[PDB]
Amino acid sequence: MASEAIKGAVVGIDLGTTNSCVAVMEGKQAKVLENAEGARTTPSVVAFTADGERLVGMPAKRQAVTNPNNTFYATKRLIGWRYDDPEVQKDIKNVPFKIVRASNGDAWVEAHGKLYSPSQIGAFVLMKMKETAENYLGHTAKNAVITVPAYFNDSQRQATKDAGQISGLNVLRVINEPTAAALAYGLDKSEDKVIAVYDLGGGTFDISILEIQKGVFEVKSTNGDTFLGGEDFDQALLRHIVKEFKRETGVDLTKDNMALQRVREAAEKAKCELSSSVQTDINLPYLTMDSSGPKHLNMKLTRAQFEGIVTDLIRRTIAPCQKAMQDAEVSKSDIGEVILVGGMTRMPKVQQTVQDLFGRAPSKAVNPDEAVAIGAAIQGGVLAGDVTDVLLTPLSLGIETLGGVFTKLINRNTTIPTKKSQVFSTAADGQTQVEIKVCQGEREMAGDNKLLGQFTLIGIPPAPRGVPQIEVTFDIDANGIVHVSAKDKGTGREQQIVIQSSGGLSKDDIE
Amino acid sequence: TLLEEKVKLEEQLKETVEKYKRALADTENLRQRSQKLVEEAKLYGIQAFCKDLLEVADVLEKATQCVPKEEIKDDNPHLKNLYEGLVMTEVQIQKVFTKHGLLKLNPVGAKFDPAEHEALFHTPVEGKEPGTVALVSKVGYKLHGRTLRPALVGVVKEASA
Amino acid sequence: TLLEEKVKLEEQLKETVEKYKRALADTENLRQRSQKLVEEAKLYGIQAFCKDLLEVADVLEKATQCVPKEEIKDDNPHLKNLYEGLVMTEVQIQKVFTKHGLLKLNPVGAKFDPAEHEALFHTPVEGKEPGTVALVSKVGYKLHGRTLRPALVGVVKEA
Repeated sequence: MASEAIKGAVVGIDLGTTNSCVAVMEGKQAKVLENAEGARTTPSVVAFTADGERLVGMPAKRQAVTNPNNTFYATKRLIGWRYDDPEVQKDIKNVPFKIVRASNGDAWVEAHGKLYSPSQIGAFVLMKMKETAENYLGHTAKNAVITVPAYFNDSQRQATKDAGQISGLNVLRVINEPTAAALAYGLDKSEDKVIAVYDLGGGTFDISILEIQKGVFEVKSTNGDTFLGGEDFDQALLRHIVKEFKRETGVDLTKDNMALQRVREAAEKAKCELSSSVQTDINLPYLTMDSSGPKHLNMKLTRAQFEGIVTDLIRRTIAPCQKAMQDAEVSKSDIGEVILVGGMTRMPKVQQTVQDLFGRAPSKAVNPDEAVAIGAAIQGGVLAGDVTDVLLTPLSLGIETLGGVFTKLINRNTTIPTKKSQVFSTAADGQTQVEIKVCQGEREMAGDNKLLGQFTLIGIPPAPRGVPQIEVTFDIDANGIVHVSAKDKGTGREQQIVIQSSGGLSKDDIE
Repeated sequence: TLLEEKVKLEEQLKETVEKYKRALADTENLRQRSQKLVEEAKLYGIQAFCKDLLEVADVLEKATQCVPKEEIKDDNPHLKNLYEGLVMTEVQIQKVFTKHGLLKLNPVGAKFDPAEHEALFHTPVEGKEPGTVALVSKVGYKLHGRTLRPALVGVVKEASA
Repeated sequence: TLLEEKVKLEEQLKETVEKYKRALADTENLRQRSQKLVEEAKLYGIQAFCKDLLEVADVLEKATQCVPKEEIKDDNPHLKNLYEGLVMTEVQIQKVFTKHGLLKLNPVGAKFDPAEHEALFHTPVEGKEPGTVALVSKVGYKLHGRTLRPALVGVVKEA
């Protein structure tokens, strides 16, 4: 079968259970695209109004209170799941909306007397990211790569393929989340190894042990914690702050709402701050109103206190890792690399725990928040698309001007067989000799970088300054052969210069 | 073998001509997209700064609203000057916000719309048309049509009767 | 005929692949120029914001520093609370400024620097070396290592 003639762009959509992400391969690196409101993440919430609407994203979380029986949130827990299943039976009680039984025994969702399958909700979210990717691209995107968790069956993969197809999107291939993380971290072009993927920070925790034999990733074992995630750390810090404030003054912010929101945002800011700084402080002036007057919150929080608050949660990420190591039939010495994914894999306690569990220093070369989407974009670009061709300059060149300014005639990062032309005027009125000095460098001063050669153009008709025009054309050809010449329309007398070898003294002179 | 080799060479020539045309289309697309991105980064680009200073503006407004407006007399000469300084600072910060496109969202009696307002409760209000916003708990902000922070409203609800 | 066909095909293939390589090289340079332009636009916007934003902090600092610390007592509950709230709001303002690269400039007792400091006046001071700041009149600000507004400062002269 011949070439597919893709002639299109492949986007890597990370269809998350709470927060999604879309990334595209702009040049040599995967670039994550931002939606309309400037955020780098589209919440996976779909809600329908009374008459008809398809509010997806933040405009669907915001209106959730006025529309509690129609907003579908975190529907990735019901994809490809039969209605008469333990997971759906446990989930139906908690979700305010009505999960109904379909004709083919599939757990569907209900909205204003219209039947929606869990694939269709994800299809609508995929339409949202397709719009937010077409906005950046300019032209429509047809082929895409969507990621699924490593514990998904083949039926769930088929369901996600259908969800991608429904949203006018021919799904290229369904990838694993650990495989996408490994691709983003750059372990695709590596020899045979065994690695483990630490996914903590989202709404769930997942640990998967991979294998990179023959350049293809094979999943060995998967495990994790269902009821553990990055929200519990924030909740623990919030509860500690509330209790400390109540002890300090005597007012509990639990009955408050605006004060609770301010305290929650300050707790998130401090928690994100308590990863590169030892000590932090939380300032929230005019937090609450009391008969005695306004009350201000001022807490000094150190790293040790934060580590002691959430120590139980991090401890809970130890048994699943050991079980995954046991089921993978590899001890702590087989694992040759550790992949960190998720938002909560930044605090040094989590990294220390991971190193203790695996015996290796975890790799933190890629922002763990958006590694899955970046890996999906990279794999989509490599698999189909003329991007690998582009996969395969410490100094530049310039000339001398009358004012001494190092004009940049040619760019730094330019291929050798490139010809460019530029016209220049005479120095002063009545001038008859035009001199051009060739130098190599990046600073804006010809003499402060190098001194290669000098050639003088002799013979020009008399004219007032600014009227004569001299065209400078560079004819660098082949590889390493430099042709520097100046052309003038006045007299047929030009000059040549060699400048074939430059920058021989490659040392710290630039530095 | 020479004939089939030349046929393959001609097919490769056609493929590389098509690829060259695709590259020209791609660089034109990059030019247009670069223009759009430069314009957007000209308009926005103060998004993080404004989203951080919203809380400073809220604190200053609360400070202006918290003094009981009774002890600012000549009996407390130093308190009066502090209040005047706070008021001047609040006015100056609201003047700086307005210059750079920051428009506070205060829908006192407007119609609810999820793109800009975040609902906080659905309390029914008698005498008010259903679907309108009863009160604004916090005035949201938006710059150049991009809602930085929604206005936390309370949407009225149709009466159960 | 056929022999010349191979030569012409090789020449055409070489020209086409070189033109393709040049077309692909234009995309990369254009992309780098676009990234530079976007970053410069972002820098210009943030600078325009900060230049007008400095005055709010200056006015608030003057207002809070107007009151002395002698009369801030518990028998004036409407003034101690307001002063504490304003000081904490100033701390928050400075934290947000320094979070986004806007660095303050409080060079008390430091060596005079023409680029980062403005000499309001010259006056000899006993016990202090000449050319070293003795007092600060207005606090300047720096953005990403560049002086957004020089600090109006005093320089010790020679007696």
